[PDB]
Order: sequence, then structure tokens, then C-alpha cells
Amino acid sequence: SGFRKMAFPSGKVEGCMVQVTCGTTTLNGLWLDDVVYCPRHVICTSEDMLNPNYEDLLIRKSNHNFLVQAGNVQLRVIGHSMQNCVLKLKVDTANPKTPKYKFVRIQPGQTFSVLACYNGSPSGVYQCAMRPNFTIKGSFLNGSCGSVGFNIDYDCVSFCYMHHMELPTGVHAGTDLEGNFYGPFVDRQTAQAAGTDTTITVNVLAWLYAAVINGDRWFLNRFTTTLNDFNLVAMKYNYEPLTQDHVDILGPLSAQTGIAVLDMCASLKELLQNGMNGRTILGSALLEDEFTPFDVVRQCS
Amino acid sequence: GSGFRKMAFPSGKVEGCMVQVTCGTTTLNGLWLDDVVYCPRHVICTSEDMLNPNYEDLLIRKSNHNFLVQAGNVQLRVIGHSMQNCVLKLKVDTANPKTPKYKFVRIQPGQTFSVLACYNGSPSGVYQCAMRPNFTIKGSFLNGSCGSVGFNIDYDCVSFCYMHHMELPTGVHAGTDLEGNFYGPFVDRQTAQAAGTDTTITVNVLAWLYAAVINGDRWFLNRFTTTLNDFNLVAMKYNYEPLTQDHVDILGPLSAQTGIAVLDMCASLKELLQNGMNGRTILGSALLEDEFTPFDVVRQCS
Ligand SMILES: *[C@@](O)(c1nc2ccccc2s1)[C@H](C[C@@H]1CCNC1=O)NC(=O)[C@H](CC(C)C)NC(=O)c1cc2c(OC)cccc2[nH]1
Ligand SMILES: *[C@@](O)(c1nc2ccccc2s1)[C@H](C[C@@H]1CCNC1=O)NC(=O)[C@H](CC(C)C)NC(=O)c1cc2c(OC)cccc2[nH]1
Repeated sequence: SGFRKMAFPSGKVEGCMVQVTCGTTTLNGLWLDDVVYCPRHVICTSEDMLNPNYEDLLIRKSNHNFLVQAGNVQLRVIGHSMQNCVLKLKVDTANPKTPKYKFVRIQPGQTFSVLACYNGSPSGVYQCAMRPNFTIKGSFLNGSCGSVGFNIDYDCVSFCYMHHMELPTGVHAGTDLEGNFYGPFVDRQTAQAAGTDTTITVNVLAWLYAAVINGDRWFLNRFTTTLNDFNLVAMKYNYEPLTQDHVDILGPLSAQTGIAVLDMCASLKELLQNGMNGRTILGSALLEDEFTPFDVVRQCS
Repeated sequence: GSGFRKMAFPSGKVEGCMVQVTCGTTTLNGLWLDDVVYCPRHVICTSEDMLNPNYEDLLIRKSNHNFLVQAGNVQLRVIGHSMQNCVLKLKVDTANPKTPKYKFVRIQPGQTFSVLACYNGSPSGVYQCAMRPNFTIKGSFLNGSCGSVGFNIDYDCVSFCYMHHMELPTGVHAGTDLEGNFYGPFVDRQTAQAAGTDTTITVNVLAWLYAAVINGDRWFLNRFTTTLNDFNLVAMKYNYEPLTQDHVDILGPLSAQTGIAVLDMCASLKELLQNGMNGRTILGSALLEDEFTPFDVVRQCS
């Protein structure tokens, strides 16, 4: 029993974190095999950061300009290249702690674990979702750039995020490990707004199932709805549409609880229309949308 | 601000200590540090032993050769065994090369810690827990989770504070420190046990009010103060835990950061309890949070 946001164990990723310094800029890097991946703006000085012409800035650097430290050991940089918003530093030493890994671009609504790091040292681990507007609601301070997000499947680490930016609203923006931003953001020192965010409907439904599994049932009702009728209401409330694929993915939770997915939809419609009236679900005064169906099953057997 | 979230400590130093301990068909998690493996003592129980085990008698029948300790699929030879309170200590013939700097600490109610939930010695996930005033934790633990540990990490030293043993009827969890002493009145037997009525963790609500002030959300501050005793007597009326002197002392850094004396913040909380929120929110919420400690707040604000 019980229901907490749960991150993946972070050890496989901790053994890959290093510090990268160029000039007096320092951030975190990810050391896999003989390459260190980090945000390209390690090359920037404060004067570069507003209008960086990154190709120009990079051609002005050589290998010996990059200081890579794994703990208190310097790794020698023997080559460098830029891929989108990431720098790739080839070093002379392979990381024996490299896990089996893949680089993946995650879909909006999927969750991943973040290993927040400072000065190449892991500080904390927590679960985030890629929002529909391609921000993440993380917890990142100065010095966090180059921290990564990942999922683990068996023994294989799927890296999906590298941290670059905090928006004025306090949410965060970053790239995949190919260095392509999620969302309409740019690696420069400007105040950037996101598109209007929406709530991840399939994940709210997953979390309502979690609530029923854990004995919190006050919001259920005897009624049902159609998929299209539900979607009309969802859209009106800035919830994402629910697809038939989402209904399919919710099938195991539906089976486990005996609540049909469209009946759970009817429960959620009533919560959107009426509110919670000062009641809580799983201790929350808000509808939670950062658990996927996978995440609920993993936790709820 | 970003909002506060439960953040766990990175779990790698603890992952490198997890093993499985089997007796018969019963497998629990254990913790390998140096040349000792620590696990719950009820790994020695059969189904028939579990309602009222005579652990001293049960253990006399076990030999070193009855314990199967494995790190992954690799067996770790047991060369001695003893029982300390509700944990078994298995001396093994290999010192764990991944042993971190570590301590065993007994935490107080209100303190938070990370749990590495494991099944058959293999870690599933990591999450942040608070010890409730009634010495339960609102954990997330399935069959096969016993012997998973709770810990904090401070400058590369792991302070282990919890090992998992039990789910109460109410769905909350109970366990021991790493010396095998239960937190709270619980015992390791297959019986339905009730915890005391839970209370709200006052020290942590005060930390949350300090966090609100740090982030510019300060409508609830008043120009009054209270005595500690008067505050504790009001707190009890609202099912809030009384403050200890230790609580007052761990609020010291937040009090310094904000310039709001602890007893002045207590007067502000008292007014919130007596009058309510009256439609207003703090840090975006109509509910007061009680599972972020003074340390957690400073960590997330800096
Ligand atoms: C990240 O740690 C980096 N810091 C530096 C410092 C020097 C060179 C390069 C980098 S990357 C950092 C993470 C941020 C800090 C606070 N919390 C975070 O998550 N990222 C940045 O500082 C980033 C650098 C860009 C060059 C990519 N800038 C911003 O996030 C940023 C800039 C603004 C801003 O500029 C006028 C206005 C409002 C918001 C804002 N965010
Ligand atoms: C833990 O994983 C263990 N399982 C076994 C199995 C065989 C021998 C020893 C152990 S320890 C397990 C964790 C629980 C399972 C569900 N969620 C959890 O957190 N602990 C127990 O199963 C524990 C064993 C005791 C001997 C300590 N028992 C209980 O938690 C328990 C027993 C009862 C109960 O008995 C009639 C009634 C109500 C509640 C209850 N909880």
C-alpha cells in the first residue's frame, strides 16, 4: 500500500557525472564511454550569453580550454564537437561505470527521473513529467545545468533530458541528449515564456485509479460518458484530449479496480465541473497529472 | 520560485549495499556494510512461527549454513550470526568494496529521509518519507519490501535511519533503526497493531511558513508573539504536535534568514489555527504542508 512520487534508483547515472569548466564557467557533464556530454554554453562568458553565436565562440576554443574533472581527477580532452545545443568532449579515458544506455526523445505526458547535480556532484533525485507545453516543473538552482533526466528499463538507462534554463515562471527548459530543445526555447540569456500549459488527462485518470486502489473512492459515481463527450469537457478545462490508445493503456488499471475507463472519465468530468469542495484525494487538494499509467501499475502491483 | 517538491537523496551509495537474504523460501532484503549483513530477524520465520515467534529459540536452530546471502546471483558466505533487537547480523567472509562512509542514526518524528524500495535485493525506486509523530511512515511498500532501508546523506556520509518491517491495518508503515529497535510501540509479529492518533508535524509547518516568507508570501505575519508553552497548549487543541526545544533549535537558521523569531512565527501559526485561512492561500495552497523539514526548505531555496 501507499502512493508517493517515486524516482528510479540513480546510482547508474551518479557514476557518469563530471564537472566541466571553460574559462570561469562550470557546469555538469555526463561521461559515457570516452565522451562527456554537456550544455554548449559552458563556452560562454557573461558577455556572450545574450547573443551567443555558438559556432563563432566554439571555433575560438581548443581542447586544452576545457577542464573536465571526475571527482578530483582531470580527464584529458582529446577532441570536441557541437551537436545542436550540446557539446561532446572526447576524453582519453573510458568510464568503466558506463551503464547500458540509450538516448531517447520523450513524448509530452511521459515521466522521467531527474538527478539534480551541482559542481559535478549529485544532490537530489525526483520524478518530473514532460509537460504538454514542453516545460518541466523541476527544482533546479544556479549551477544545475547539465543535470540529466532518465528512465531505467531492466538495466538500461534511457537518457531523455539535459537541463539548460529556468523560465520567469519558475518552470524549466532543456534538451534531449542530441541537444534539441523540448519546446520553443533557446539557449540564450533572455526571459522566455512557454505556450499555455494543459493538464495530462490520461495521467490524472491513472492517479484516480491509484486513489481507488488505495481506498479513496469519494469521487466515484454510477454514471458513464462517451469518449467524445468527455473530450469536449476536457478541452473546455484545458485538459489534453484522451485518445483510444490512452483508453487502451488504462485497461490494466480498469481491470484491477473493476471501474471502466469511461466511468472513470465521468468521475473526472464531475471533478472538473464541481471542484473537490475542500476534499482531498490521496492527500492532494489538486488533481495530480505526473503519474503515467505505467508509473501507477509499477507502484500498485 | 519553482515550488517545493519531495526530493530524495541520490541512492547510488545505498544501491551498492543491497543484498538478498534467504532462509528456506523466505527472501528479505539486507544491507551489506563492511563484513556484516543486516536484515530483519523474521527472515528465520516459517508461516507458523510468525503469529508469536520465539526468536531466541528459532535462531538456536539456525546455523551459518542455513543463510543464503546473495549480491545479485553471487553468494556471499556467512561465517557468523547474531541477533540485535529485531535485526539479524550476519558476519560474511568478504568486506563490501562499495561500503560508503556511514553511520547508524535514530531519527525523531518530523525528520525526513529517503527510502530505497527493494524487492529480492533489487532496487525499484527511491522516494522521500517523513517519520510521523505516531512513529509510522506513509511509505509505499509491497510484499517483499522488508529490509529496505531509509537514509540521509550528508557530505558523502550515509546516515542509515530506518529498516522496513510492517504495514499496519491503516496502510501506514512501521520499522526499526539499524540497531533493530522499533520506532514506536510496534512488535515484529503477524498481528494487527494500532498506531497512536497521528498529529500534524508543527516544526515542519513552521518551516513551510518560513519558506513562504523567503519566497515573498508573508500575509500571515502578525506583530504579536506567544510563549512556547501557550503555543503548545493551543497546538494540542488542533491535533498539532507540541514543539520541543530541539524543534525550536532546528528552526534557528530559518529564523536568522528571515529575521522572524521562532515564537513570532508560532504566534502567526496560532492565528492561522484559531482563525483559519479565510479563503487565502500560502505558497499556492489552502493546505499547510508538514513533511518538509527546516533542512529541506533551505536545501530547495538555498
Ligand atoms: C545553468 O546552470 C547554467 N548556468 C550558466 C552560467 C554561465 C554560462 C552558462 C550557464 S548554463 C542555469 C540553470 C538555471 C539557473 C537558475 N535555475 C536554473 O535552472 N541556466 C541558466 O542560467 C540559463 C543560461 C542560458 C545561457 C541557457 N539562463 C536562464 O535560465 C535564464 C536567463 C533568464 C533571463 O535572462 C535575462 C531572464 C529571466 C529568466 C531567465 N532564465
Ligand atoms: C515484509 O516484506 C516481510 N515479509 C515477510 C514474509 C515472511 C517472513 C518475514 C517477512 S517480513 C512485509 C512488508 C509488508 C507486506 C505488505 N506491505 C508491507 O509493508 N512485512 C510483513 O508482512 C510483516 C511480517 C511481520 C512478521 C513483521 N507483517 C505485517 O506487516 C502485518 C501483519 C498483519 C496482520 O496480521 C494478522 C494484520 C494486519 C496487518 C498486518 N501487517
